[PDB]
Amino acid sequence: FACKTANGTAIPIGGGSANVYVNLAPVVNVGQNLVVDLSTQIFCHNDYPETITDYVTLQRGSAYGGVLSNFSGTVKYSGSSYPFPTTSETPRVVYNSRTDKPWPVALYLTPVSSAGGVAIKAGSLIAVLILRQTNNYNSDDFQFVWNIYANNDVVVPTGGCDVSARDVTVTLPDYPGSVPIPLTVYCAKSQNLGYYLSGTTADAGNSIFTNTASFSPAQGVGVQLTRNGTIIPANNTVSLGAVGTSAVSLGLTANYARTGGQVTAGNVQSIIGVTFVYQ
Amino acid sequence: ADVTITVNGKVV
Amino acid sequence: DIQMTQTTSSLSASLGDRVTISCRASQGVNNYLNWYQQKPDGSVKLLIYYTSNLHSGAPSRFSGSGSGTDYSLTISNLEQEDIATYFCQQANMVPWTFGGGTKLEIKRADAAPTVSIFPPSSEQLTSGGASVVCFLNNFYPKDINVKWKIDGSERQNGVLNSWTDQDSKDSTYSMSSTLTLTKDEYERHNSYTCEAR
Amino acid sequence: EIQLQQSGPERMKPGASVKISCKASGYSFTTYYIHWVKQSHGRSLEWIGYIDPFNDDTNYNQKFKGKATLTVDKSSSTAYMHLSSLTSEDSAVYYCARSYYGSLDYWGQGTTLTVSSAKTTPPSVYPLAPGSAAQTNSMVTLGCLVKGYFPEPVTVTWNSGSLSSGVHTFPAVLQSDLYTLSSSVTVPSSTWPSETVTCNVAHPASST
Repeated sequence: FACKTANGTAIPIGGGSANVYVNLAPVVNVGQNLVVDLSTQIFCHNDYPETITDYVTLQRGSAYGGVLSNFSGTVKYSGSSYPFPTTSETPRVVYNSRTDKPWPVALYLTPVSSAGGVAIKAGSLIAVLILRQTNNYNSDDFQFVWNIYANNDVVVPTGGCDVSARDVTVTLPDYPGSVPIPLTVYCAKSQNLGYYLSGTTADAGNSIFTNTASFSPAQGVGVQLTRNGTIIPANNTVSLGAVGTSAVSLGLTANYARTGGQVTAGNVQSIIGVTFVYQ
Repeated sequence: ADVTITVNGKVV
Repeated sequence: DIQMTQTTSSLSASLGDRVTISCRASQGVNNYLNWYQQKPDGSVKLLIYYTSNLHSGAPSRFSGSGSGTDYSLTISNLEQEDIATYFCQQANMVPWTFGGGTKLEIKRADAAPTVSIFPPSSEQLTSGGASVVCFLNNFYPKDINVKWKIDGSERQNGVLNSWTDQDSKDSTYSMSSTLTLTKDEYERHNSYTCEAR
Repeated sequence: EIQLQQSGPERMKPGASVKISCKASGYSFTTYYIHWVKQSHGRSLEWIGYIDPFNDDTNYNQKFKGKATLTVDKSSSTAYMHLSSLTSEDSAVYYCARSYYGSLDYWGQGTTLTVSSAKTTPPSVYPLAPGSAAQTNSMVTLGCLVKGYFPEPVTVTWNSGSLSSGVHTFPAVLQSDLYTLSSSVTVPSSTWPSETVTCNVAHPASST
């Protein structure tokens, strides 16, 4: 039972366990969200088929780890899908020739939020897969673990909907200008969606936000978002209606807002977070 | 705050 | 491969009974074994998966259990809806395999065949062909044996036998037989008659 | 709900190649596998293979791998079954089935494939009458013989259905790739000869 990664790195055997680095391409689907498909990037074979007909199974206890350790889903395995983490030993995959074939596994996630996502960083842990090997012949049984690491930075969605970008930067033209904000929302199934604005407001109406400039800050001027002329205060929901696979622009615009009397030139900055809620 | 927005501006 | 097997091909049950069907696996499987029901219309359905789990929508009177190389399915109280064929399948090791199947019958008072025989019509003998037909109706039990004899001698070629499915109201078996013949041979013999069990 | 709609029955010559389809709906097409199963006319079930409709990985039963082939169209959520170099044995019913937890939890209606060299044909028909006499003077048995049609089905009715309920229509059988069939009725021994007891037969694809 030899193996190697997508980048050609042979996965060591000889120590009880291993570290594996793979490329993650999460995508939102209906009911499930894909995390990683190891059919693309793990290839195993049998260097001495005449002498053995190996089997491999995903022993119970295999689970998400690292930052995903609290999540649950399913695992595609050898022709069928089972719940994940595994409460029981799965059926047996068979390796009986020197020719490589993929490790037919893929990990899914049961949505637990609206939009939302947890940021994976390269060199982090993804999941711990307890594996059990056996054979036709030598009355000989082993177990070994593969720690699954991501070698590329991604964000793993946890809701039924995704957005164009997680971090967005918009450069206001000089006072008193405004700009459109390129944000859009799409959902794999026809869903309702709203959103409310999170940030450190500055005013009594909670509609304007304070400057955060760390260098020669301007004073008396704060940001104020609006959609088609609607002032969208903080901690308030604005509904998108029914959202499907067609991405919907939030309709947000970024403005200046005059707070507290006289003004002084200088930089201006404000960081805003958008949260989505099912409706 | 599953989406974070950075607003950059200046006054002169 | 894994050679699945079911103990009996046909189960002469009766309504209200508690019937149990058991299949064996040529080698162990970690309880990855499923039960399917096929109606006479041909449609197949999943009853129970992973040896004890009731599929979402199946009747709550089906049960399964077993340990590697020994499994069985049970119906607590037969309904008329449950007359079908039942297969078990292992999902442990590719290639997936199915059993031989078991057909679920209804038991009833026995009956003898109502044998008959008809000569070829005038029309058929005009076109060179000839067919002698034997009808055996509403006999019980299923297993019947039929024969053709010409002038005392038996014949076992040119015969097509057809069986009906068990009736739905009376629940008896019926059968047919046809011995196709030609003018050059239908008139080279003298007497025919159909014999049964 | 979950439903697998397949194409209608096929009819191909030997040496042809056919393509069955299975339009899935009611669930995320890419998150589950799809299997194909063959129920030969002995009614035994046999397993062909599976395809993952996300990356199009396939595994084929060693029995068919050189003959079958699975493919998928993600956009329309449709799978396809392709079988080439047909012969007599390929006459069977083929099911597209989902999979979950080691079980085929949903099946399709099935698609009947006929691999026949013969050509469309209205049959010949002969009547049957008792012959000797009314050998049982309580109830007498009459029947009609339908021979040599193509394709299925034929529909036999007696007196537009007046003398049903004593009718035993046997299933059709194939002789030299031409279907032969018979149907039998038994009537009270006051109705016939007293009534016009002759059979009615119809055949699609011939409008007879």
